[PDB]
Amino acid sequence: VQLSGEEKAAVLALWDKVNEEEVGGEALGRLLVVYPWTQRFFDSFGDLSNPGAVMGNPKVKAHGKKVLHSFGEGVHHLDNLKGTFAALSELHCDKLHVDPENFRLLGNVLVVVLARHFGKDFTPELQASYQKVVAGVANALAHKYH
Amino acid sequence: VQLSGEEKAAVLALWDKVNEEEVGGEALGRLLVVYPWTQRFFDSFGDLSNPGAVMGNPKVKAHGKKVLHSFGEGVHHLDNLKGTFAALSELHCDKLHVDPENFRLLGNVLVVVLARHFGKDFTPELQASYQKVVAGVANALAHKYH
Amino acid sequence: VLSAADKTNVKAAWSKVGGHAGEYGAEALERMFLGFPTTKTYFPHFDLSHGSAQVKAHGKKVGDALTLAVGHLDDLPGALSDLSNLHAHKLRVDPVNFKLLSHCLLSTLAVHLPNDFTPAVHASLDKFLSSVSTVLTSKYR
Amino acid sequence: VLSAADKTNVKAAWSKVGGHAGEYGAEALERMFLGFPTTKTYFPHFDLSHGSAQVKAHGKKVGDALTLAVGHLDDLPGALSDLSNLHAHKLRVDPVNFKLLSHCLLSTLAVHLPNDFTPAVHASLDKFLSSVSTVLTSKYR
Ligand code: HEM
Ligand code: HEM
Ligand code: HEM
Ligand code: HEM
Repeated sequence: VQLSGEEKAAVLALWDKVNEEEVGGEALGRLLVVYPWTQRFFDSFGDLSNPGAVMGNPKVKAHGKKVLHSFGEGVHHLDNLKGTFAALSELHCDKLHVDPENFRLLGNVLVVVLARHFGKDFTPELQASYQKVVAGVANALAHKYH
Repeated sequence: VQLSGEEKAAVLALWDKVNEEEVGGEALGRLLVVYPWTQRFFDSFGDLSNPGAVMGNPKVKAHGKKVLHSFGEGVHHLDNLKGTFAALSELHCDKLHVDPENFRLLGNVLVVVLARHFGKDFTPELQASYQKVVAGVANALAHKYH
Repeated sequence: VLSAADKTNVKAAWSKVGGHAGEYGAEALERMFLGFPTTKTYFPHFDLSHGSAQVKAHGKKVGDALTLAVGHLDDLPGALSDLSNLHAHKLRVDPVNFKLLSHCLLSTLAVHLPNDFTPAVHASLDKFLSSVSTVLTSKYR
Repeated sequence: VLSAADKTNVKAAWSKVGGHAGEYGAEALERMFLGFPTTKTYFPHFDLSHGSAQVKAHGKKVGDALTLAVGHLDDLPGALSDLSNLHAHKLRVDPVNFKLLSHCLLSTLAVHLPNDFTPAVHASLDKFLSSVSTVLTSKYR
């Protein structure tokens, strides 16, 4: 993505403080509650019928952690996102056929969850850099569709 | 884009029959009428207050022709769309700041206009190939945003 | 819902569609499956590649539901409520797919009614299809 | 408009926003300008980089209009009609920008009300903001 050296350092410094399990579980949980059609892909997680069931579901937390770990790989490879996400793009596009709009939705939810956890330290400027990161990841995941 | 050799030939054969002025004027005109916020970028064309004014406007026809000529360049350079549209991406993104969603909208309008002009010869299969072409062009034009 | 002028245009345009609503509905689905491969996942492979009966039946139902909607433009939520329960609550159809089908429906109308598919009519049909889509995606629970 | 449960959640959540509506509106605009540079074209460069008074004023108006909307959830088109004329008919604001602002508003709420911005409340606010956006983009003519 197009990040200055100063933005990049700010992006990496925040990531050192990110608990991938806590943030990951919350980001996936919110996606499932706020955009419920996404539930179609996670039947195996069990009961997702209401917010309390979703946020407390151990399978939601475990999968969210894996999703965040993969975001972390992107954050540490900002210059080769397409290559970093090639295999995941195959899975999401060729096996699951997830519409790419949902990649953007998840990216935006992640940003809202970072805002919730970091409060005023998640400045307008730092949010801006994160928006470029999540757009970059969404585009790399959507690569096998094009 | 991802086109088979058979699809590519079908795409090029239809383009030999495309009157860039007629199709171009109609595609831009419909964009302006169906998605009226796009009118913000074409004040110099004059009166765009109603459908009759738009479709008959000589500036709409002349600019539509240029837009279609540029689509034609893409159709004849399917293997290097990013390079073919680099300079146009600069103009649309850095000078005009056109939201990329509008590139997709115009691409879809173009497909509807091809359908209107070619009727049953514009088969579901040929429309499919054209959808890959217009997506490819939209993405190449949006390149300088990423 | 729509403006009075749009309502007038939509009723008029749909009168020209007439008895072809189901055939257009089936063709719009075919266009969608080929043009937008992600939409195929909700259906058996056999129905998309080795048959046509089930696609035609979904096509007729799409056409019938649009005809119903045109007769109830003042109360779309009330005429189409049951279909949202099915598409959103039960099947979890991604909302993006209604936008794709709408585009394919407009494409299908342009193919068969080139002289009636004028810019003004195009604009009114687009708004109509967007309102129908809004209702169909209204109840994910 | 929204479901009864969403209406309840939105009124409740907005009571926690209280007198900060205008400040949140201004911050949401700032977030939007920095995160989504295409949105800056509707405003003087000076107001975005060398001042803040005009952004704060637009921010207060955004906050006031949302407060008004929360008190009229049953009739949003009637409470916000005039703003659509301005944003759509006069200024021709691209509809995508209301989605961007909505995201930035949710971000701003999460920053300031972390304990009140629960998943259920998040979902109801998202639907509310989408309904407000729909009204604001209802009249491009
Ligand atoms: C855009 C950010 C996303 C990232 C970084 C991401 C990442 C991942 C990762 C790391 C895995 C584990 C791969 C494995 O099973 O070996 C995975 C699997 C999966 N992803 Fe995503 N994903 C994203 C978005 C989405 C969304 C939007 C959906 C659909 C709503 C989705 C649906 C799935 C499903 C169904 C699996 C298989 C897990 C299972 O079988 O239970 N993903 N993804
Ligand atoms: C996605 C397909 C599009 C293509 C292939 C395309 C192509 C072109 C071309 C060939 C030009 C002439 C360049 C020049 O002035 O030297 C141009 C200019 C321009 N384009 Fe586009 N365009 C597209 C979409 C859009 C859309 C969606 C908008 C905004 C709604 C837009 C707004 C403009 C404007 C305002 C100009 C300058 C013309 C003037 O000053 O009157 N374009 N474009
Ligand atoms: C204007 C838009 C649409 C209308 C009016 C419509 C209408 C209908 C109707 C009337 C039924 C049958 C209900 C019954 O008697 O059981 C149906 C079923 C179904 N629809 Fe749609 N539909 C629309 C769009 C879509 C879209 C875009 C998709 C997915 C891409 C979709 C997927 C399905 C599926 C999977 C079924 C179940 C088929 C079966 O059980 O045989 N529909 N639809
Ligand atoms: C919830 C969404 C929004 C609300 C409620 C809102 C509300 C308002 C209000 C109340 C005014 C002032 C009317 C007056 O007294 O003259 C205004 C002006 C304006 N708005 Fe918005 N706005 C919203 C979103 C946006 C968006 C997303 C943009 C563009 C990105 C935008 C651009 C403008 C502009 C350019 C003005 C004119 C400013 C001036 O003349 O000083 N608004 N808005």
